[PDB]
Amino acid sequence: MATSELSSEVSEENSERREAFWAEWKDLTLSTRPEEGSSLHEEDTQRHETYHQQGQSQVLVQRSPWLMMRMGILGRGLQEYQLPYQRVL
Amino acid sequence: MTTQAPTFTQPLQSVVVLEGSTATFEAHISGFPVPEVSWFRDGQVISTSTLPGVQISFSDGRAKLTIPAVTKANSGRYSLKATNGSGQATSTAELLVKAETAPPNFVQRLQSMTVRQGSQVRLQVRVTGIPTPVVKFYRDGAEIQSSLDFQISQEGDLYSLLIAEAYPEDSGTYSVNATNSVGRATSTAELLVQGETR
Amino acid sequence: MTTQAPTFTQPLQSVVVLEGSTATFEAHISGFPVPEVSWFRDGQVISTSTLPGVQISFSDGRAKLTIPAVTKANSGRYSLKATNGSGQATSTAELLVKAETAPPNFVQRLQSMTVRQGSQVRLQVRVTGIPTPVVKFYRDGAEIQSSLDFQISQEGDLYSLLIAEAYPEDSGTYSVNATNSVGRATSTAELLVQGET
Repeated sequence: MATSELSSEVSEENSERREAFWAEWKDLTLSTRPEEGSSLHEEDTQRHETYHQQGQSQVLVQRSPWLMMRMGILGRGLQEYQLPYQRVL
Repeated sequence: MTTQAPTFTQPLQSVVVLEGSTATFEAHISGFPVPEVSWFRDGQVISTSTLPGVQISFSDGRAKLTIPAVTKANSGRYSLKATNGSGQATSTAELLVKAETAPPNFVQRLQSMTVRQGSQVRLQVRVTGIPTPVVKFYRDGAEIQSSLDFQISQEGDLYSLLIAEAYPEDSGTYSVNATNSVGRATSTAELLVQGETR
Repeated sequence: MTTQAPTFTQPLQSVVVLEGSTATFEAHISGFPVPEVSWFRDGQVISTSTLPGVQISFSDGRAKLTIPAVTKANSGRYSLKATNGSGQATSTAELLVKAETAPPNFVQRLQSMTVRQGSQVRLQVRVTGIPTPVVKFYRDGAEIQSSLDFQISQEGDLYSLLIAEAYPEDSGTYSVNATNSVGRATSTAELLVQGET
């Protein structure tokens, strides 16, 4: 549906040392997943009862300059990663 | 100490929160003398008169703005400005406040039953959802709307269809469909009224 | 216990995970007799031939499927199907795989400096970013695509502009830019070359 794209900026002026610095980045991204995306149907052929459900979920991806990512399902959990991802085995 | 212009060692981040939740904007700033800081929402400065509730602190380079129970109005561009003699820095990030939704759920699904013609029949379901699902009843794919003989009524989240006087004609596959902006659920079960006639 | 068609106590929930990390779908199921259970991805059956490394477990009611390390390829909707004498139940959810990314960061910013004519000058930044940012050096706002005494080099995430012997005319505002798919960053400093005699 309507992904939302949220940004962050920093802008800095040093007058003492005559230095300037700025930064714009895609910080948080929010999207909608179709209802078919997560569904359940159950058929009870003994009792002749059927049930169906489908529901949207909104997913969250957040990133940063200091290489930390954050993602998950809006309304449930977030998970945080330290980039570059450093597997264990 | 050596003078140093204000600089974000860690800038603000954007914040997506659910309505009624706490929103926290925080940042780390360094510089000497320790900068003077101030927070803005959509370019206007923030105080408790514009954001009733906000807490806000700045100790050992920790800047922090927290909204206790965000509302959807609170969404916008939040900035932190830091100035001292040697210069100035701003960090800007967004708040997106979101509605708590929940797709339709049948806490109680319709159940299948047989009955003796003439008797009263209550077919009930319990449905949850935010926003409140629309609930509609069906027999063999045709919708039943409330009447004398088939009276629909909700009691909280309990929805019943009451067939005052069952007949064999009213046997069939009964469906409840609950729908809202974020999902659908439908429950079906079989109803058989028997009879006996010479 | 008793005859009963399978129902999901807790249906599958969608997951969003970082490429190369572990994903995990879990469900609680009921039914009697115990249901024959099987997993599908985008319609087709799943096995360790289909998805090397899959750990699928079904016991005590809990029905896990784990992907040790996930790949963008792995993305799509996963179903758990439970069948027995009394009927069947199906739960579908999405596995959503996110590539790792991180905007350009100046771990080390340009800093201005005063040098004597004849000095070697090194103007260096340290820049991170997934994907690797494209970095560019600028002098008084025009791009230094570096001919003669203005050698730009790289050593890991360390980019350095080298001026071998400094000339007075070299004084100005230098700026380095870093960009990639999810952000840009810019660092500027002033260089003064102080003459001689």
